[PDB]
This record gives sequence, C-alpha cells and structure tokens, in this order.
Amino acid sequence: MNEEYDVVVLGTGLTECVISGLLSVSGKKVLHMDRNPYYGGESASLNLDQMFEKFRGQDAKPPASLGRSRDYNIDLIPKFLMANGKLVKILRMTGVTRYNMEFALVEGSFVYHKGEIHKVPITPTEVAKTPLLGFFEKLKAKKLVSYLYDYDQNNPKTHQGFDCSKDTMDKIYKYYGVSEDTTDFLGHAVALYTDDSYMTTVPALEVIERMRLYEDSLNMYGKSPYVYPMYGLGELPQVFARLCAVYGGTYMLDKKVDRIVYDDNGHVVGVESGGEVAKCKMVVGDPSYFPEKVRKTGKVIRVICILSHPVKSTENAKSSQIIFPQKQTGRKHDIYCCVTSFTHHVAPNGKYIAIVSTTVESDNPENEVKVVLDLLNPIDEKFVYILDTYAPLEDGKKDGVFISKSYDATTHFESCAVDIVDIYERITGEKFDWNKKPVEP
Amino acid sequence: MNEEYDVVVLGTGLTECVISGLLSVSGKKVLHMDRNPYYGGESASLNLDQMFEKFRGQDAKPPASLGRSRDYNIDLIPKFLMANGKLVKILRMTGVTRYNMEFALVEGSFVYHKGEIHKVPITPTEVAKTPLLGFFEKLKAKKLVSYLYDYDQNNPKTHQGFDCSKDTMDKIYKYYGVSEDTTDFLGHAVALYTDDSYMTTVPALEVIERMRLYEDSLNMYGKSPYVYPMYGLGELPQVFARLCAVYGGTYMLDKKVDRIVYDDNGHVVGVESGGEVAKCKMVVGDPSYFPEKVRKTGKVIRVICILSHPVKSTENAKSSQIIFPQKQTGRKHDIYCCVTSFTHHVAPNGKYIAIVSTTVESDNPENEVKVVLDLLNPIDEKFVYILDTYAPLEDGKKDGVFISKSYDATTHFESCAVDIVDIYERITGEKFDWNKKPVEP
Amino acid sequence: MNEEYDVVVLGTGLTECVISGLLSVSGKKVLHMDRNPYYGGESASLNLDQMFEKFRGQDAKPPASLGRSRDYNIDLIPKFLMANGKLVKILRMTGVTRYNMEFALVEGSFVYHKGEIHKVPITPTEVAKTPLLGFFEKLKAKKLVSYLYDYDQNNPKTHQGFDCSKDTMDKIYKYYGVSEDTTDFLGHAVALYTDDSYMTTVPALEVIERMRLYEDSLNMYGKSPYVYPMYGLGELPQVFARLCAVYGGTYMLDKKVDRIVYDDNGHVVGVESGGEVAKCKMVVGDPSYFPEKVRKTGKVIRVICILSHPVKSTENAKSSQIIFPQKQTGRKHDIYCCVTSFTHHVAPNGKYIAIVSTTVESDNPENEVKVVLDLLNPIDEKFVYILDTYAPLEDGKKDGVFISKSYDATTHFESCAVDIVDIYERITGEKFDWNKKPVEPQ
Amino acid sequence: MNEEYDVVVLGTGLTECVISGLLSVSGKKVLHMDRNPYYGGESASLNLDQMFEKFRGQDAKPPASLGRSRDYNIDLIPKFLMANGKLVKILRMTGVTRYNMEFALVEGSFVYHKGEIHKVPITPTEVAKTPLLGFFEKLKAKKLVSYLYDYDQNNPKTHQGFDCSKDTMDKIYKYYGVSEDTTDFLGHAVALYTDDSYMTTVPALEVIERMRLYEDSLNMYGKSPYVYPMYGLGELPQVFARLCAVYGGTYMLDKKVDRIVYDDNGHVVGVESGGEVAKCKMVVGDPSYFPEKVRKTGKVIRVICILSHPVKSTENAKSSQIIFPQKQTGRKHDIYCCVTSFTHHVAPNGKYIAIVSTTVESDNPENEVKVVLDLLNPIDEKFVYILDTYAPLEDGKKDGVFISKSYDATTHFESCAVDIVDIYERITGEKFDWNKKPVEP
Repeated sequence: MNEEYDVVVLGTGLTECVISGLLSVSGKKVLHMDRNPYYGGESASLNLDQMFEKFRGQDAKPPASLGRSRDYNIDLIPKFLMANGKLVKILRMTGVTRYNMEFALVEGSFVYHKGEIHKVPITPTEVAKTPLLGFFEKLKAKKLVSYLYDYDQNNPKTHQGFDCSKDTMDKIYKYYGVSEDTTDFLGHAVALYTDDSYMTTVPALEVIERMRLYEDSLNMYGKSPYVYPMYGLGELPQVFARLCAVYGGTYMLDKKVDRIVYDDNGHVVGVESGGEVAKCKMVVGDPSYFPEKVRKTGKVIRVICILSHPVKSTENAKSSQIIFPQKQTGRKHDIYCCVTSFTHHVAPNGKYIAIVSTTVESDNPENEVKVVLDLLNPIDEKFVYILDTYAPLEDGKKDGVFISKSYDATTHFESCAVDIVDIYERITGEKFDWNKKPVEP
Repeated sequence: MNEEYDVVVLGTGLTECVISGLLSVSGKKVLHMDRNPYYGGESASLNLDQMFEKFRGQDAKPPASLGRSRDYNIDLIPKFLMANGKLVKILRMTGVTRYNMEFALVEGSFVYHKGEIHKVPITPTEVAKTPLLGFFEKLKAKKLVSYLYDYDQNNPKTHQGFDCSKDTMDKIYKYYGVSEDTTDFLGHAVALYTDDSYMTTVPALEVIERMRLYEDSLNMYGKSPYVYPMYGLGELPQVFARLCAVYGGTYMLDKKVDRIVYDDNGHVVGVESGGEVAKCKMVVGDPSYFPEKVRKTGKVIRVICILSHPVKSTENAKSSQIIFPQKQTGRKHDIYCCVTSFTHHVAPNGKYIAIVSTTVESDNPENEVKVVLDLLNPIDEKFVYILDTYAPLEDGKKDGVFISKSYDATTHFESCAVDIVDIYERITGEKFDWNKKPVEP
Repeated sequence: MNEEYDVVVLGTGLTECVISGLLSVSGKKVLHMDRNPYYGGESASLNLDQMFEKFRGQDAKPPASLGRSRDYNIDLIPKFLMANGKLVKILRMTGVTRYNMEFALVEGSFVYHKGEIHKVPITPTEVAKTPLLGFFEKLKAKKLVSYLYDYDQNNPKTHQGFDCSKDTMDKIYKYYGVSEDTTDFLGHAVALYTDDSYMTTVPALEVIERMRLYEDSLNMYGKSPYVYPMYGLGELPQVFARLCAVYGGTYMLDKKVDRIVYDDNGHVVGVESGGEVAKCKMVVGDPSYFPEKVRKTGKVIRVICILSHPVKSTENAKSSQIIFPQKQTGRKHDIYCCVTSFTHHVAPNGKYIAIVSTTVESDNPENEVKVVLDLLNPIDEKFVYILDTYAPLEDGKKDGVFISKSYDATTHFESCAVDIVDIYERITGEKFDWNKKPVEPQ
Repeated sequence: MNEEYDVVVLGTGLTECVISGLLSVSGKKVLHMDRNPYYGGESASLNLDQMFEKFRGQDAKPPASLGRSRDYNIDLIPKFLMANGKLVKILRMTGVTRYNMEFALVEGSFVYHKGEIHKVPITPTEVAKTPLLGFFEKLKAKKLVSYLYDYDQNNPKTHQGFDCSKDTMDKIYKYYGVSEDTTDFLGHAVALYTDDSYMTTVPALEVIERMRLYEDSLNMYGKSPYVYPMYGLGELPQVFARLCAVYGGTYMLDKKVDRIVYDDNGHVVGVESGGEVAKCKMVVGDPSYFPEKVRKTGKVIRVICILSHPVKSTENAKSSQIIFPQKQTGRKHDIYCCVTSFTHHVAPNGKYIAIVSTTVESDNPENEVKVVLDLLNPIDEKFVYILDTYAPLEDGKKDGVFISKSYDATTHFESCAVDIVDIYERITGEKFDWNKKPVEP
C-alpha cells in the first residue's frame, strides 16, 4: 500500500479484473483497489439476504418459501460465455481458467416469435421445419441457410454469384427473399448481432463465420453454444485476486479513493487513498471513479426473477439463453433473458433465476419487459434493477486514464470482450496479440 | 427374433454398443443380443451386493460400514474419456449426447515418478517448475514443450530446423537433451502412448496433435482433460438401447446364442437362438461369441479398491487419473489407476473407487501392482479382477464376422475408440467420415 | 506486358513449366518469363550446330559424317518417364498430354554388374536365372522376390512373419540372406532408389508398391516401364506455352529481369523488367534467378555421346535405360546412362544419343564415367557437360520466392516430380490434391 | 500332317489366330490350317495389284498415278484396337507383343453430328466447349460427365442419389436432361455401343467402365485411344504362326479340308486333308469351314477408298476413327469409317485408305453409305466389298466344333475380342482368367 506501481486499477467488475490480470501476467506491477467491501460493483453476486437488503430495506428478511439465503449467488448482470469466443480466449491468456474453476454448459438456446419462444434452428433441415417461420418463408429460408452453410470462400463453385469476402449480407437476403422472421433469429440469435446495421457494414463472410462459431460450440457442448461458471460470475474476481497475488500484487477491498493525482499537463501520476498516495504511470477503472471524464449513454433495466418452475416451452431446461429480437417485439432494442438455476449452483434446489434485460426506451421501463415477464409467470420474487450507463469521453492516451464502458443489456460477453481488447490496445498502443503468453511470477 | 436383419450384434460392451448405434443411424436394420440379463459383459457395472457375490461368495454379505449397496456403480473396466477425443466425437455423431446422459469432469491428472505422485505439467511454466524434473532438465524440457505448442506446420518460422511432418520425436528428444523423466510424463501422461516405440515410428506431428488434444480437452471445462459419465459407464448401454429403439430395433438381453450359421464358403448367413435363426449379411461381436476366430493376447489385472480417503498426493481430488510409467517401475507395461467417487455417483458419500490395472507379465499379477496398492493404503475392500484378452484372427471382410478386441489396461478410451473406427471401416469399406450426421428414422 | 498478376514464373525448365501450367488451370493469372530466346535453360534441346557452338566454339562446324544438324534434338538433361508415375499424372492434370503430343516406349532396361550390363529381372523366374547374381544368390533372391510379389497386406497368410506396413526392407533382406548384388538391381534398377537409406527409413510395403509400379508399367508397354516424348523433352515447353495462351497468358522469351521488387518486410511485390514493373503476390523460378537465395549442393557431369551403333549387350535396342549402381562400381553415387535415337526423332537415321550422368565425386569428373564410356566405344562425338547444382535456402513461405532444385543426375523424373509437388504444396499451403480438375478458360 | 493333336484350328482370321495362340501358350498341341496360300481369308491384306485383280478383273492393272503396288497393305476388314482394351490384353497374355510387331497410334477420333464431323470430347472441359452441343446442353452434359468420372462405387458420397451398380443410364440421362446430341457421342463414340439398348439393359456402371477404358487408352500414348499395327493387321497372323512353331505346333497353309470326322455320338474326332486324318479332341474354325453348322445373320458392306487427301473436317489427320451414329443418318445401324495411310505403311506417301462399313439394310447397299462417300470426294479408286455374315447354331460343347462369328461392321475390335473370350470359355468350361501367364516353350 502506497508505493510505486506501473498501473492502478479501480473497481472489480469483470472488465477491470481481466485488464488487471493481463497487465500482471505481462510483468507489470499492479495496484488494484475497490471502495466496496465486496467484488463486482454494479455486477456483484448477491445472496438472498443481500438482495432483500438492497431492494426491500435494511430490516427486510426473505420469506422461508424462497429457501436458504446462502444457496443463492445472484449475479446482478449475468452474461453467458460463447464457448470459444473472445472472452474465453482472453481468460485463457491470463491463465485463470486452469484454476479451481469449472465452466458448465447452458441447456437451452431460444428465440421469440409472435408470442412464443422456440429453439434456435441451425441446419437447413431445422430451418425448413422451424415454427418461427410461415409456410412460404420456410422455403426461402431453407435455401438461404443451405447456401450459407455450404459456402466455401476458397471454392468458387459454392459462390453462386456472391463474393461474401466483399459482398454484404443485405444483397444475399434480398436475393433469397427472406423477411424479418428469418433475419431475426439468424442475425440476433445465431450471429449475435444486436441490430441489423451489419447487413450493410460487414462482409457476408464475417456473418457466416459467426454462425459457424455458434454451430462449432453447439456441437461441442450439445444443447447450446454457451457456458457459465459454476457458482456464477462471482468466482471470476476471486480467481483474478489470487492471480494478482501470484504476481506479487494484492486486491485491496474496502479502500476508498480520495482523489486522482494529475500533473500540470493533466496526465495521471498517482491515486490517493487515506492520506497516502500510490504513484502510477496509468490508471484503469470503471466510470464511477471518474465522473468528470464520462458521459451518460442511456439506461438498462434488469428484472431479476426467482422461479419455482422452468420456463414454459423450453422442455424443462434448467438453464437457458432466450433472445427477444426488437423487430419481433415492436422495439428498437432487443430484450434478453438468461435462466440459471441450481445446476450452476446459483440458486437452491428447485429454484431458477431468470433475469430480463433491455435498454430503456420509455418512461415506463418495467412495461417494456412485460412481454417477457408474462412468459415467466408465476414469479415468486421479482427485483427491478435499473442502471445508468456511461462511456469515457477520451480513450486515455492523452491523460493516462483508461475507463471502461458500463455493461450493456446483452446476456453474452462479446461486447465486454470487445471493450477489454480496445482498452488494452489503448494502453499498449499495439494491436492485440492473441498469442502473448504469461511470464513466470 | 426370426426375421432378416442387415447386421446382428452380439454383446453389450461399449465397442459393440457404439458400432451398433453407428449402423442404426446410418440406416441399417440391427438385431442386438446379449446372452446375459445385464449390460456390459466383462465390463459390467456392479453394486456392492453384486461385487461381494462375484468376488467373495454367494453368501458373503457386505459390512454395514461400506454404506448403501445401491449407492455403488462400480465399472469393472473403468476408462476416462478425453473431453474432445475420438470416442466423444463418435458419441456426438450417434446423438446419444443429446439424451439424458450427463458427464462430470475428472478433477486430477497425475503421473508417478521416483516414488512420488505429481501433477501432469502442460504449460511451459508448469514444466519449468515441476518436481518431475531436475534443476537443469526443467530448462531443457521448458524449451522443448514451448517449441511443440508453438509449432505450426503451415508456419515455417516455428520449425526452428525441424520438419515434424517427416521427422520423428527421437531426433527432437536428443536435440533438447531430455531424459526419461521428460519423455515419460510427456509421452505417457500427456500424449497417452503406452510405450516409447512411437519415438521412431511416427512423425513428430502425430505426437504434437496428441498434446494439442490434451490442452483442448482441458480447455473445454477446466481442471483436467478427462470426463466420465454420471453413474459411470453403465449409462452408455442404456442410452444406446434407447437409440436402437428410436430406429425400430430392440436390445434382446438374456438370449443365448446357440450357433453362428455359415454357408459353404464360410460366410455368415444367420445367428441361431432357441431353435430360431435370424438371417443377416454380417455379424459383430466381442471375442467371447467367436472363440474359434480369435487368439489369446495376454491378461490384464484390475484391482478394485474401496477407499474412505482420497489418494495421497492428489490434493484431495475426488476423481483422478494416475499414470505409472513402466520406466518408473522396472516393468515393460504401464500401470494405470483411475479414481472416482460420490462426485460421479459411483460410490456413497465419503467413499472412493480406485481401480489399478496393468498387463500381466508374471505368475503373481497382484504383486505386480503392489507398488500402486501401497500408495492407496488404507484400503477398505480390495477385489482382484483378472481377465484374458483376445484379438481376432481376421478382419471380417472374407467371412462377415467382425470381432472387437478385448479392452486393454489403459484407463482412457483412445484405444477402444481406434478399435471402433477400424471395425466400422472394415464393415463399410469406407474411410471413417468424422463429419457424418444421423439420418431420420 | 506490365500488368498485375497472381504469380510470376522465371525460367522454362520443366519444373517451372509444370508449376506454371498447374497455376493456370487452377484459375491463376500467370506471367511467365525467360531471359533466353529459347526454352529449357540448362535443359535445353539443341541441334548439332548448336551443340558444336556450345561445346567447341563459335567457328566450329559439325562434320558431315554426323548427319543433318536439324535432325538432332539433343536434350542436355534427358530423363525418362515411368509410365504411370508421378510426373505422368501431374502432366495429365494440366491437360498438356492431350495436345499433339506422343509418348513412345523405351526399348531396354539394363543394369550393370561385374563389367557387364544385363536386362533387369522382374519375375521370380527371371531372378532365379539372372547373370547379375551368383549361383547361391540366385536361389536366395528367387525366394525373396517370390515373397514380395506374393505379399498381400490384407491376407495374413502371405505375411510369413513380417508386417511390411511397419517393418523396413533391411529386415526382409537380411532374413533372406541376399547381398548387394540382389539389393542393387532390385533397389536401384527396379524400385529406383538412388541410395540404400530406404532400407531402414521406409516401410517395405512402399518398396513393394514401387516394384509393382515397375512391373505393371512394363507389362503395359512391353520392352520397359519407361516412355519418352517423340522429338524429346523440348516438346514440353511448347505445349505448356500453348497451355498458358489458352488461359490468356503469354510465354515471354528473351526478357531480362532488371530487379526483383520486395517490400520492407522482405516479401515479393513485383518484378521489374525494362523500366516496367508487374505486381505479383508470388514469384517462382529456377536457382539461376535467385543467386542470393540458394546454396551449392554439388556438381553433375553429363557426357553426351553420338553413336553409330547400339550399345553392346542391349540386343540392338534403339532406346534404353541403363543403371550403374554405386556398389557395383566402387562409388558413392550411381551412374545413369539413357540411350535415345531416330526412334524418338532426336537423332538422324542410324544415330544414337547416349548420355552418361553422375554426381561428381572427384577432381577428374570425366574419369569417373570412364567405366561407362568404355562400354560405348567407338564414340563418334563426345561432349562434356558439367553443371553446378543448387537448392533454395527457404521454402518460399516467408518471402514468397519459390525456387526449384537443380536437376539431379538420374535419368528418370521422380525426383523432379517430387520437387514440383513440394513447390506446389509450398505455394498453396495445402496438401497436393491428385484429383484437382482444371477450370474452364475465360 | 497325320498325327494326334489337342485342337485343330481352321482359318487364319484374327479370332482363330488368337484362340490358337492361347491354346499353345497354355501347353496344348495345336494344328493350324488354312485352305488358302495366304492369311486372313475374308479379312486378308491385299496390295494394289491384288486389289485390282479381286475387284476389277484378272486383266485389270492399276494406273501408275496410284503409286507402287507393294506400298499398299489394304486390310479388307480393318479394325482399330483400344490401346488398353480387351484384345490388347489378350495379345499381351499370348506374348506376341514382345515380338518385332509395332503398334502406332491413330491420330484422330471423330463423330458425325447434324451434317458435320467433330472431335470426340472426353473430359468435362472438352464437353463444356464442344460444338456437338447447344449452349445449355453444354452445361448439363458437363455435370453429367463429371458425375460419371467422379463416381466411386465404394464411396456413397459420389453417388448423388444413384446406385450405378443397379441403376441404368436412361434414368441418369433423363435426370441431367441431356438429349441425343450428348448420348450419341457418349454412348457410340466413347463407350462404343452400336445402339441405345444399353440405356435400359445394362447397369450404368458398365457404361462408366467403358468411358474409363477410352480415357485410359487415350492416356497411354496420347492423341486417341486407338492403335493399329505398322503394315496393318496382316502382321498379326505372321507373329502367331511364329508363336505356334515355338510352342510345338505348325501352321499349314494351302491345305484343303476334305471332311470333319465325327464319332457315333456326333462328337468331332479328327479332320481329314489329302487322304490323311489328324485326330483331335476339338476343332476350332470360322464359319466357312462348317456350312451346315452356321446360319446367315445378314450382310456387311465395306467400301474401300484410296484418297490423295485427308478426310475433310478431320484436321488433316493421317489416320482416323470416324463414327456415324444411326440417329444422325436416318438408319438403324451405325456407319463406321476408318482412315489409315503411309503413317502405318499401308499406303504410299500421300495416299489414304478410307474404308466405310455398315450392316446392310436394303437392296442397294452402296446407297446406304452414300452419305459418307460424299464426304470423301474426290476418291481416286473405290472398291465395293459385300459379305454375308454367319453365327454358329451350337456353342460347340456337344460336338467339339467351336465356330467363330463373322466380323461385324464396327471398326474396333471389342466384339471380336468378346467372341474370342466366349469361344475360349466354351473350350475350357471356366470363366476367362485375365491373369493367366504363358508357359515356357
């Protein structure tokens, strides 16, 4: 405490934890602090007593019918990992995945359409029979998926008049005559886009590669391409604090940040806590530590629901991804629902945690997610969690202050992984090297 | 019973079950029989009462201190699965992985050396710090393992003077100056070879692929590269019997086979049971059904131990792989010990199943594994299970009789998977297509 | 022409011509250049006047007794094709073999032993009676060759204690008690190995496959397993230049290369010629175009002999393969002699071209082949052709420069075909697909 | 002349010569006779003086403008050999190919279509560019020919919905939508069928084998699949007579056959010539020797033309096969025209032999081939050679008299080879062994 460090990291959300670990295994001396006595900040993992204290009052105690409090590990901002996606690869680079850490598969992958949720179809055979599509759209979509699944960039016989390395997806969509019913599950539930702007801005080959990653992971784990840590995302700050200890640093909880110390040029030189100042060349943290350097970008509502039953139409799946595309709901933002339960040891036996999340568009944020909550009824206990979202004004290169974005409403980790890579590139000034390997402590 | 079939399959060991499943999803009409009223044959799954009847006498009763008899699911021939290895990939092709069949990971991977048990090192950092190696061998082995994981055949920068597609491992071993201390854990515990003859007979790239499979399998769930079914291998005949039913067939248990019916040219034409003959073009079975068409290849001892404690030096692992390389024991065959417990629901709470297996070299097989049994003490109950091993004289193309090999002493499924692939290739006359998908019933 | 191309190919030796043709039928846009006004470079096809200018002087004229100069098509580096071997299959893939191109059979296949040359024995009956072996070795080699031709990998009755998929040839040789006299003609004249290292490094099943290839080709064409193009190897660049034209390109002769253009990372981006620069992703060529990227591997002497008579003991053969195994001559390299004549339209009527080749071991290269030349006497005209051999330092994947090896002394094309396959694999990064089929020209 | 023999052979047509040769190299004692002082009988090789004597009169002498009479070797029944076809393989088994007998390739292979002669396309690239097909048929036939050459019976991936071991060509033809423009050159000029009945009577895989034979023969030397002996087919009887003496027999020319001698059961026992009888177990001969044991099957016209120019549209080919499919000529039988010249030393330098042959349908045989003769004009000399054709009533097993068929109109040897194999199988009672090797003289 109060030394000289290469970097000071503020906050124990996943983005800061991963950046901090990447710096430590690269040889940097890291001081990592958090003002709270717990990990995660806005993305903390709470038990049932903590949920009632936070959402109902200091005196409020949970009813016995909800079960034993310490059986709950409720991640306030739950997200699944794509089995071989960017975050999984970044976590492997830090080495924390080899610890006493288990990833378990998610049982379900579902998408919404006309008041019902259905399994996400992958193969041309499944698309030709999927209840998501009408009779005439099934035929057009079966041909589209056959072409995309049979496409080989190096084999011109499969090109059939398109160069997906250069052409965008909108031309391929219009050629096969598919509607929003096809592009929704394809673009949002398989390729994991959050809006349809990709149809004109990215080559079709990139979209095809994303669908292949979904199929690759799905065939590896069976039921879905998604994994989630046993006991929930709260395990990640724990392993990263042990990782920091292995490399000589320590995670300091319950340490309030008095001020950031800047020089005459406005560049960071230290962080002051309890009258002591720790010198550093850079500082990294989430928006809450630099109110003067961020701007509000919107709101996200998350409604956390404890259920005593699986979601109808998911075939009694005990954990599940459910996508609500905006064009199926009359919205400009998708709604996301992820379901976890005792199978990931986040809830007692027979309990399910279903968390519904979306970007706020109106004056009645709760009403925006009513379409999802109606599919979850009956709900034993419901907690409304609305947060403001922030983004840094500058990239950090001028002032040495590298600030992460708040977590968006998606229930997968791609956008958090994209932010992690971007922050690390802003720190190092170099393109992210996916082959960098840790140094001996 | 008395019909026509494409293939008749005899015995419900895993090899027969997987081949039988492959034939059904490929569209063939299969009659699958077993003379026993139970699944598995010599590799059956026994509870405690069944164990005592088999190994102690019809009248011998288990002591109450062993716990509830039906809490035990003891596989007589236990083997772990590589999480992304050949058998799991074949199982994915049959579709049984989508059924209600749950795999839980194995916690530990250990190798024996100079009287001690140690973790299997994978990363260059782990190899640089492992107690398996001396001060200077750590450095030689660190450079070797770094080179192998960074080796890319299509990237010439990583070759560093070797072409592993043509060069063998012995030239690379002598170049880095590693000893048996390195080649043992690397070749036997990571690459899963059973002797060192690979050092001259296979390209180094074949060894590298095996190391990548280990890292890939470990990266899937964490902790170790091995998985094992909940309730043990006895779930596999259950799911494959259901798969057969989906395709219209039935698994007939308790049906003794009177004779195999051949034509004048010696080719199979039917199987006779209870005075009825079922016509077929081919027959598939384990050696016990065709004594006149196999030859004895040796014996394998399996010593089954019930423990009330984890194995010393495995860090209280509740499931574990332990390899005893032959060069560490003064033998010509490796000894294998796999540990499972309540965590795979094969033993009651607080109980461990430790099974020691090796190829028999002498007149006192139990004494051959004494080095391992001494590390397990104290042992609550010990059962000595010695079996003869067999291999077919012909591959089946001339007579239509396709016979599997007996299960070898290894505690992983690689060699059994190779036998499955070979048998299927001999049956179909085609190279095994690792991309085949099931057909609709 | 100075455009943008996928690949630039430099030199018209056979290796470059085949690589260029394979790239064109795969759809690539190829620029093919040569500094000479003629094809082939060191492997060019010369007439008699051209031979005398090259080997005797600008003023030297051939004597009338040698016949019409333009009746000669002398390949400076002659090699036979194994009838269904790798090169024949690669040539078929390009389609150049379907042109106005005829392959003709070679009449003889002979091997040297104790001062004599004899027909290569194939069947166990021929092996049991060949003058290449002594009395007891005939019997030992008859049982060995009987075992190899009766070997069936799928039939265990024929294994007789050996698994030729795993066991090597040295164990089979030593078990049958054969000496160098058997392994020489068998390994060098039938299976076409150039040294005996295969006996420990390659499975016997591969060796058996090579002997079967020889026997199968021999039964198809009769006299020998070898074919040779009518009018000689100079026909190959001609059809390959026509093949390039079908795919829109042109073979540019007499085009000197000013400089190769590389980027700051050292990778090729273009080739500069006559003040013009043609951009390219890769460049392909023989060692002479990249002196700084190759190393000397040795020398090869070729002695080109015009005869007015067939070679003695070849039964008046008008074309012939003749192998001189190194263990039969006290050397560390085999000597090769191939004979062609009017029957392949490479020499006038009554004339024979016998070319003797070996890797140079000493300071007197001509004397190293004297054992062969003495068997050819009398010799009307003799030309000594000594060449340096080279091999590239890198495979081309780092810098984009894919360089061929110099042609070795062998008078068959397997090692050249292995070089072509390797080069093409280095270019595409994929294992050579022997089933790849041409695309239609645009 | 009056000895005992295993077999007596009568006539020196090729069929008799090859059967005689096969018998000799198998060890049988053969007597071979002919009533003529010359070889070949109806298929003899004539020089120019002999042609005018045969077709113009004893007194007619050829004009000097035709060149040196002995420069001509005109085979009255000319046929080309498939470079790797059935007859070539039989010739290899007899060993005559190692003699001083030279085969030279034929330069051109052409087919007639809608009034024009065009090169025969073999590869998919040639079919994709051939003038035989319209624009859209070019594409469909390319896919058809690709499918046939890529077909592997043991690989079901290449089947693409057809089992060519059982399916016929008509279903595959109709599926790819090819017309007679494709089936004519494919079936008649490539596969060498004489009518389209194969489309329904033989498995498609037989057709694929025939196409491979064409491609294989073409790949042996180049330019075309056909070879022809230097100096013409008259060289074949010469080597077989030399072969016969080497194996202990004798060829007796100019020996008239008085009678065949039969026993009381009607089986042959000897042949009588010049008051001497040679006993034998069997007799083999052409129809002219057994008039009471054969029946007339029709007629064949062969028109022999001497040209001073190559055939139009054959690209100045100096030797050529030209097929005229019946559907292009308004006939029920194909017309065949083969061209040879000085390059096979059958004509003087600058002269061409063009022989047109077809089965006779009408009372004016010459008019039936007029469509071809008009394409040859100008013709220096024309000879009309009409023959009756015969076939045996019995197969010879009962009476020991094995009779060959007369030569059909085709200008390739496939049917003559089929007759040879059939006759030899009738003699031996065994299926023809294509791997049998000669015995030592």
